[PDB]
Amino acid sequence: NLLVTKRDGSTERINLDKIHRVLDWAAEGLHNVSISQVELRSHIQFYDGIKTSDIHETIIKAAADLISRDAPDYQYLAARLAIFHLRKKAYGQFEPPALYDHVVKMVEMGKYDNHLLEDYTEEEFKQMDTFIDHDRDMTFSYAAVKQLEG
Amino acid sequence: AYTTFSQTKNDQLKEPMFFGQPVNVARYDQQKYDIFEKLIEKQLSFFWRPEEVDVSRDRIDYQALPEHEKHIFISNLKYQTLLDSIQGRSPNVALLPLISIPELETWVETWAFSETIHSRSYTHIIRNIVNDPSVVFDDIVTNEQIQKRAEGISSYYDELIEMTSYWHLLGEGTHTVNGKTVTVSLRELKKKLYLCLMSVNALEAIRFYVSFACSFAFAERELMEGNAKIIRLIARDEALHLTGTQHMLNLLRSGADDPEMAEIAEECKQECYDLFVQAAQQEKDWADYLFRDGSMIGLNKDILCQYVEYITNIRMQAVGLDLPFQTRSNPIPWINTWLVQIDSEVDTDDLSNFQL
Amino acid sequence: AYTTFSQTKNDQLKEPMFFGQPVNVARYDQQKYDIFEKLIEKQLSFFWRPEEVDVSRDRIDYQALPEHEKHIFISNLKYQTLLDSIQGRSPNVALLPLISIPELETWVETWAFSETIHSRSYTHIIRNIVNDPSVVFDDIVTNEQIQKRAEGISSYYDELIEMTSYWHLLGEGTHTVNGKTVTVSLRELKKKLYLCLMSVNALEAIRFYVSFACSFAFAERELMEGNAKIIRLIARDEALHLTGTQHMLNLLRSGADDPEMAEIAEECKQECYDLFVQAAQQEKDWADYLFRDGSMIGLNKDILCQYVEYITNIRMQAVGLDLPFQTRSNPIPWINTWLVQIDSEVDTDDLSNFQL
Ligand SMILES: Nc1ncnc2c1ncn2[C@H]1C[C@H](O)[C@@H](COP(=O)(O)OP(=O)(O)OP(=O)(O)O)O1
Repeated sequence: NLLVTKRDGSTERINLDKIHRVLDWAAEGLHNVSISQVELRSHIQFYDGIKTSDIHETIIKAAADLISRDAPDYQYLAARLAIFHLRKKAYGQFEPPALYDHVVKMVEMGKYDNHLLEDYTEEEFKQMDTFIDHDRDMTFSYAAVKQLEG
Repeated sequence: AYTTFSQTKNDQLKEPMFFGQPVNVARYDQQKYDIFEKLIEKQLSFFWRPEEVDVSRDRIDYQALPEHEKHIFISNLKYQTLLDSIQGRSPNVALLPLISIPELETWVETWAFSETIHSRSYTHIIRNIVNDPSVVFDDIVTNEQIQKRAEGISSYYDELIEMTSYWHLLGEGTHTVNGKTVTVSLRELKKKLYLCLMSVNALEAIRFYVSFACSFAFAERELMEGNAKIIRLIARDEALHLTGTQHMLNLLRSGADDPEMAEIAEECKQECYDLFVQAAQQEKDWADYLFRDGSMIGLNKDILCQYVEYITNIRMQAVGLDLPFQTRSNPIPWINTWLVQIDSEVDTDDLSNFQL
Repeated sequence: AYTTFSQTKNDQLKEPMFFGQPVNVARYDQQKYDIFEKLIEKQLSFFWRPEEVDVSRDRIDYQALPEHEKHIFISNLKYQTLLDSIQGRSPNVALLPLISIPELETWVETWAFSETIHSRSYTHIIRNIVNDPSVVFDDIVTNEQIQKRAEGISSYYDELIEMTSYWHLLGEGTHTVNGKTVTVSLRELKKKLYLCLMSVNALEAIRFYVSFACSFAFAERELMEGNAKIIRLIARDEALHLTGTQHMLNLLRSGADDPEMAEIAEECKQECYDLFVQAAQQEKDWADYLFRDGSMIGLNKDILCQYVEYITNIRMQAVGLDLPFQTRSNPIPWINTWLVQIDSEVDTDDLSNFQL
């Protein structure tokens, strides 16, 4: 009966699954960690039209408090959730864009220094994109990811 | 062959737990198995009144619960009411006729009593949540998913009561009633008693705990405050129930009380294993029906079924059976939350010995 | 033919008190006989813990009792312990199989429960008064005087349980076992159930009250303070017991619940009368053997026997039986204590009208 506001700005009826799928993911390969815990801890308070971004941010801070001596893994769990959330505001999707397109767009926005284009060539950027390993964002911890995010 | 009083002056301390001699005198100054005596004193201290519980705000919280959610709650509540209604009478009826010791006799009656109180609490919770309680009660009998479990509970108790009657009317031996031949062997009668306890255990150890998860599930959501309190109290009393059953099984499987029973226990081990797996499985199926409309925040078909296995292993390993499900970390740790100037001193000589 | 959970969706309101259909669901939102429902709530409120009671000074008060006065006390205590031993288990065993209504199912179990507590209190009183409790307990079994009692109580409970077993294993009609011929008629099964209740009543109405007189007898002497309290609490709970049994007999003798039973009740009226007189008499003979060695201020063998008659008439007239003993006043009214500057005004004209 209730609705939610997706990132793009589309709206669809609330679906618990969307949250279950996500949490179940970052919990993959972890132990002593329970999905149900985060959901209830979150005491997430649905209310007609709620932005999907807020819902994601609430669950992250939840699994963040879980981190404890008994169940440390949680601090990889939250970290994984944070990066997923960051990839949304940064590229609108999990799969990152080409190293060269990313620098170009930014330069036009005034984010990166324009010298990057005067020192390196397009043919080189594509050569550096190979060294990159976005799969290394999971090697981070909530404490680390939180810092980068801020 | 049963008597509410046995004339013979038998020694209560030597007499076995079951199939012995009908308890004549009720003394508690000495017990063969202090384990039971402790359960009595411990159970009596947990005496609660379902009334004291304010269950008033639950009427509005239930109306707010989403149509799929009402299902989860009411359905889980119906099943619980079913069990404790059976385990309200079953105990005394199938246990008293066999018991031959006081410490255990009183236990069973006190154990069956606490169950009636539980059956009373549910009735107090329903009337507060719904308008017409009859709508719920009349269902527990007609419902499809509810009946099988009730039928399963019925099979083992009755099967034990039937023979117990023949063991008193007929004794060991083959007898004919209207052309028919009845074989009454104490060896067989012991299997039913053992197998029965195995079911009572799984029911009060796994079956019931599988429902508490859903009951306390709403609690974590600050929903149904009243009903969670009541359910919480039942859990405490429930623990004592599953505990007593376990010890009885061990004492029989260890040949402590009766040398023959350990043998018998070894023969049914395989059948007893399939029993737990039978119930443990039925628990999963219900989770699917309990969620067929949808899911809650931090509980669902998948996450729930996981708990079923986790607890089954602990309960089975307790009585002495191989772990049917794979070893796992607990899937809902939250269920445990409901289950219990400056010193100024200066010395020159002390520091003068320190070389820079 | 008994089930801990009847599949059929029968109406608990229409079903008779006994011989109906095994109670399946445990609901308390509606009762056919609110009388029982009231007994439950009332009984649960009187929940007491034999331990809370201070019986410590009773150890010195009893040591002081001259061996004969120690006779009166210890002897009376032994009988009581025997009475609630049986009332411990008999109810659920005999009562439960037959009950077909949920209000009453739960009453009986709660009624039998309260009895276990009583059996517990006695054990707590003995250990405090004597050095070796075994000396007392081992006697209830061997004392002959206890024996006429014990056997009699067992007989009626057992006689009812025996048939109840056949009514489920065989059912109505004539059946044969090992050549022997067994006649199972529901009409006869109802007599045993009725006659049994008649005994349970007299026991919990006359038999028990005949012992309280001696228990409270020491109380009036400021002796055995602790024991006086415990026994007093048992009396309160006891009242509810005899009440439920009465209500149960009337409904059966009035043909309210079962039309047939009214008739059956009329056939046993004579046999039921001899029953009360039987027990009422045994009460007298025991009292003689209360004092064989002496009497102590308040109790007499004479004065006590008088109370036996006084109460028997009230209890018998309650169920609907002719008064066997003469009409008399309460021989021990003290027992009821345990059961529960002026105005100066001058007028000349007002008096001037008065002629002398
Ligand atoms: N319809 C929904 N109802 C409830 N929660 C939702 C719903 N849709 C998404 N969520 C949850 C899932 C995540 O935990 C969180 C964030 O979703 P997120 O993936 O970041 O944005 P998104 O909705 O635009 O992408 P996606 O379509 O893949 O879910 O919100």
